[PDB]
Amino acid sequence: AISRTNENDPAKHGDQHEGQHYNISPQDLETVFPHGLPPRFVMQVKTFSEACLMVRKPALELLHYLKNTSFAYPAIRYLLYGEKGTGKTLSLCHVIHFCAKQDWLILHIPDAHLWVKNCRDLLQSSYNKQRFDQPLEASTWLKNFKTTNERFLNQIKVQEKYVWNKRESTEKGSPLGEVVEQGITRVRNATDAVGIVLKELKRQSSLGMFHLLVAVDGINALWGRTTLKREDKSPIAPEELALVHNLRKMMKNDWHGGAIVSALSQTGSLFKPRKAYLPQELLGKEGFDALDPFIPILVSNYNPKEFESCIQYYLENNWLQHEKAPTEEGKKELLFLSNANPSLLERHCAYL
Amino acid sequence: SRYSPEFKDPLIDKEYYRKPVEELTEEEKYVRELKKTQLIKAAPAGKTSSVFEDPVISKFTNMMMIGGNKVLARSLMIQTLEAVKRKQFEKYHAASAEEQATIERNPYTIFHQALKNCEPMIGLVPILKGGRFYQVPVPLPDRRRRFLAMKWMITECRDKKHQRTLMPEKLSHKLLEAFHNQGPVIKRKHDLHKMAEANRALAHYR
Amino acid sequence: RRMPGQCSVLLFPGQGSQVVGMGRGLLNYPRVRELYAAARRVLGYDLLELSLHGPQETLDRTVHCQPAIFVASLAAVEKLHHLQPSVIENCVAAAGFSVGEFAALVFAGAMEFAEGLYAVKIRAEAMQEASEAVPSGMLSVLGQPQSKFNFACLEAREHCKSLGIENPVCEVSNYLFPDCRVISGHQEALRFLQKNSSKFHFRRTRMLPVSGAFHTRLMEPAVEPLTQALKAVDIKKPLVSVYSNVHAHRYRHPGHIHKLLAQQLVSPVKWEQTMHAIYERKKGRGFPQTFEVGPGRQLGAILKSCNMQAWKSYSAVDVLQTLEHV
Amino acid sequence: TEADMEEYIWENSSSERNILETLLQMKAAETKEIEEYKKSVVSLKNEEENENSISQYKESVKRLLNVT
Ligand SMILES: Nc1ncnc2c1ncn2[C@@H]1O[C@H](COP(=O)(O)OP(=O)(O)OP(=O)(O)O)[C@@H](O)[C@H]1O
Ligand SMILES: Nc1nc2c(ncn2[C@@H]2O[C@H](COP(=O)(O)OP(=O)(O)O)[C@@H](O)[C@H]2O)c(=O)[nH]1
Ligand SMILES: [Mg+2]
Repeated sequence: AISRTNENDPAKHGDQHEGQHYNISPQDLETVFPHGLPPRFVMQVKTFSEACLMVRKPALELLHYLKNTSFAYPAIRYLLYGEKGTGKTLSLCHVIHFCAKQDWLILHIPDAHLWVKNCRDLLQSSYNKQRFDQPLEASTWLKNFKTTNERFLNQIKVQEKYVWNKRESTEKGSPLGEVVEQGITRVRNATDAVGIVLKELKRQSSLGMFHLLVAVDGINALWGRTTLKREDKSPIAPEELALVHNLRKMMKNDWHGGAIVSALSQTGSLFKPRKAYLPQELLGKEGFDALDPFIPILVSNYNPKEFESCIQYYLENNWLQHEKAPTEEGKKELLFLSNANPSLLERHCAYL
Repeated sequence: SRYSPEFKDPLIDKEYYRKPVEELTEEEKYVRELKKTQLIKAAPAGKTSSVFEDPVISKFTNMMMIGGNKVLARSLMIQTLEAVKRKQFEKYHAASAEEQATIERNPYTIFHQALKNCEPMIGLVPILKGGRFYQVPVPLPDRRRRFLAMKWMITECRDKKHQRTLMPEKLSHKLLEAFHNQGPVIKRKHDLHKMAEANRALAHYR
Repeated sequence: RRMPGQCSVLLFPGQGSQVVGMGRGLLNYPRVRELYAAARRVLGYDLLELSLHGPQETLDRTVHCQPAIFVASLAAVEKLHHLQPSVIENCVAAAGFSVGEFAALVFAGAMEFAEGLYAVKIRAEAMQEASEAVPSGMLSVLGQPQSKFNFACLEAREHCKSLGIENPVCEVSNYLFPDCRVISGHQEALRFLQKNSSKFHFRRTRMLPVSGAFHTRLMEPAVEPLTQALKAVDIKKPLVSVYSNVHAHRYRHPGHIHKLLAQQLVSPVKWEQTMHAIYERKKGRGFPQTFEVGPGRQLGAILKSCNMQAWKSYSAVDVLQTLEHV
Repeated sequence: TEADMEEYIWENSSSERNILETLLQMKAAETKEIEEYKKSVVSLKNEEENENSISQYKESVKRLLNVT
């Protein structure tokens, strides 16, 4: 198994593990990643009965940056960018898995594009009458946030009295889980419950109680355009959504004790051409100004070592059934047809 | 046609050309020399020297195509292949140790065998001689039955009774049913073989 | 001249679209509270409370559903005017189903609120009495290409003649969209059709939750009352093109609405013909915007069945909730 | 209008404000770097955005934020 590595601990991966696949346990799968993994990688996990991620240079560099991070300085913004289907989402997943094993508090947004398109229950906030709530999108995220960080929900406690309604309020000193529960039980207060959580996590992390990771995939949605409409068929701006408005505060480096990691995505983006992948093109002027200063990290296609190791992994899982696939000519043909693009290679190998 | 009669169809077979000259027969040597003089048509978009090329699946894709939308037809074909592959892998993971040796996981093998299991060798030919139509048995050529298997599979998958079930999912189910000599296409083959046996006395009209 | 795409057509629903909670999302909008106050003044009971919070059984009653739909439709018109002034300004056609006709005229300036509501009230009461007179009902039938409707109605009448009743009634009452109709008449005929659907080639059959057989001669006793109530009312010329249900064409001269609104009571509803008359055009040419001002989304589904391309530009006014608190 | 004008001025800009705030916070927690940072920002804002400019900006930001 030249394409596998026995070191299943993300804190010990280095340049010598590049091109090798490490296994994520089912416990880690269900806890760390209820929602993170790409939809077409979950099919591979279900079919192979195992989740294995290749160790690549982008993830290694971003892990070396997070191992030497000073928690006294303001949080640093890391932005993964690259062409379509180059593996930036799975690099972010690798970094999230590294951070989870070191008892970090994980704030993982699997896809921020879902909050700016195709919303059927759009409401108007009682907290601020000029903003809109998205109870279905907020309550869905709250459940998975509870799943990922169930341990800390009782250790972390609020420092304010939050008033859900005249009858119900969360008193100072109650565990944060209660707030999450109030968002999970009554969807009407789900969006209000998300922001409070962020407001707490950004504050308490500054005090030094815990280390916080903000993992936002498809971050370019926040400073773009929405396809949501009012009842008068007028357009709605992203800042008019409370869910989007509160998540922008987390991207600002006005807090310390954590790191901000993000990944761009044109897939699912609104009003962007298919070939736009660079930071400014996808973010916009406003997005670049918001994230600036930030560290961009490039994710590229497979190099020959990574391509050979991925094909060996698929062969070890007996996933290439064509008789000419294991041969060398078939490998050259796959290399040319995919051009070493991970997503195209996976899709081509799916039906062979 | 925009090609003159002199133009000949191209031969895309890659290993044919690498044949050593020693192996060439005098007739094969002669035809190889003759092709030098002939004019050759441009190779059409489609077939290629790829080792993954499959003419049967290409013909199936062309037969599914509607309105020249070949991208959608190939998408449906690859989705069906992937669905069959995933279903067989799921059935393989849940099988006993001795049952895993008889579970085929190659979607191409399943596709070819399922189509071969539906090929009819005898058919009928409507022939009205005495003022009344008479269906007479006739042996089917190989191309005819290869076409009929594909046509029956596609028509069965196009039935409106399958409400909102997407074409890849229906086609994978029908292919896996025909792989095991089951389903309505195998029954359509059997009902043709039976209805042609019920009229073996009409072969004298041929 | 205006091009199709900035113009608008307003469709008014009919009986069967009532729902508990109807009216919420329109009250805070301008002029709706006054309309419901006028409804209280004319009717004699609180329509607002019944529409908002009702058992749904008092609301499904014929005497209560139709006025509720009327007032809800006009309140939705007010809401649409508040949200989108241009849509109401750029209106080309209007059409109502059975009782929404009375709404469309009131929207088109051929009638005022009080007279229209009085007409709707007397209509509902007389129709309830007529339904009480003889047992009857309405059955939605979705046929297939081999379905013969007049034929099946013929055997449905033969059954009741064999049982023995004076002039059994069973005829098509509504043409909604291709191969789907609503039959109306005695419950025995409808049961015969339901139990012989397979012979009659009816894919689906669903008894409507209505009091009696509307749009048939059985409703004749309800004609004379309504006429009198319409006699006092001075119907003006509609400002927009209001389409009829008796013959599915635009009302031309105001002096003929008086008798057409009474013939509509005992004539089949030509909804498919109206949809054709409003949306028929050559392939490729643009369609106008369509707004269903009123409860429910049934007209949306009917338009989808009739014209997909016209349905592409269809939207419904929400009468159950409002996104923003005006 | 600034859009009509063909120049992004780094002076009194959001990039300058953000980097000033970040460096003040770093000093509280505890130039040619700022020159190269503003050069990279002006390039990315006015000229065409390529991966070479992106890498130059990355290096400038890393040097300013003490990331190695
Ligand atoms: N590190 C990796 N380990 C295993 N498979 C990988 C890895 N990176 C990429 N792949 C393969 O590539 C596919 C696409 O990867 P991924 O979803 O991360 O792409 P992406 O660059 O984030 O895409 P997009 O631009 O569409 O958002 C994955 O489903 C998997 O098949
Ligand atoms: N229901 C409820 N939500 C609250 C309350 N306080 C804060 N929130 C929510 O949690 C988020 C915290 O963000 P915040 O610091 O207050 O920024 P702000 O909205 O501009 O005032 C807010 O956007 C609110 O949506 C509260 O007392 N009751
Ligand atoms: Mg991605």
